[PDB]
This record gives sequence, C-alpha cells and structure tokens, in this order.
Amino acid sequence: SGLVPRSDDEFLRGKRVLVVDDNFISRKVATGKLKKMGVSEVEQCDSGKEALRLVTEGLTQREEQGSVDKLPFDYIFMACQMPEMDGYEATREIRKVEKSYGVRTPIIAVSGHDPGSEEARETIQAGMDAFLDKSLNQLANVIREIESK
Repeated sequence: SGLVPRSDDEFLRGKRVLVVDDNFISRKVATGKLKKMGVSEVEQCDSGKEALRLVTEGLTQREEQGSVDKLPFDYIFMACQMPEMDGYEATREIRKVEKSYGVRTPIIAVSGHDPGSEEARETIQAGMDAFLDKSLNQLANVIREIESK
C-alpha cells in the first residue's frame, strides 16, 4: 500500500463508502472489512459503469437538495482490473464528473498485485489517491494518511 502523489469497530463510523469490484468474493471481503470498522453505509457494485451511475446520481442529488454533505461517498475502493472499463478509466470519469461540483472524492485503488510502471503511471494519471492490496490489510493506515492531507 501507499499514497499516490498528484479495536477499530468505530474507526469508520459516520462514513459512507462505495466498493467497486467485478469479483463477487473480493467485493464481499472488502464490504466485510469495512463493516467491521463501523462504516455507517456501504454500497457495492460490480463495474465502472455502475460506479459512475451511483456517483453521478449521488453528486447530482446532493447538489439539487443543497445537502450538507456534497459527496455521496466519503471513500471509494476501486478495483483496478475490470473488463470493459477498468478502475483507472472509471476514476478518470469520476474525476470529470466531479469537476462541475468542486469536490474530490478519495479513490483508493485495489489490486491483487503491486503496480508496475505502467499501472503506477495510470494510477497517477487517473487521479487515484492511494493503493491497497485486495485484503485491504493496510486500510486504516491508508485512510489516516489520506485524512492527514
């Protein structure tokens, strides 16, 4: 794990998270790991297109209602490798959506292997904030690092 340049049963209380992963089992393992931290609201989906839909509609909903909290999700966990639209392209597309709202959701890349050169470059180009392995073992450390910034 680490950051990208430009008991804990209450660690994430109050937070709302999205998990994006085309693999069913890893999606439920992430969602488990988050729930055992007391995340207040976890949403999950199986693709970049569905993540776009959920973030886009959420941002628009909050803007139309004048909600206190602009962001639908305080953190998004994005699988890097997905068919059709990978995590990097989904993150890029999220960042485009966000532009008109003046917000920035933390987006954490999730991969079964360390990024190589090409993936590292895609991580930065895409606008991801951090990367983690698939067990989310370093999740709290990464979040604390994000929040410190």
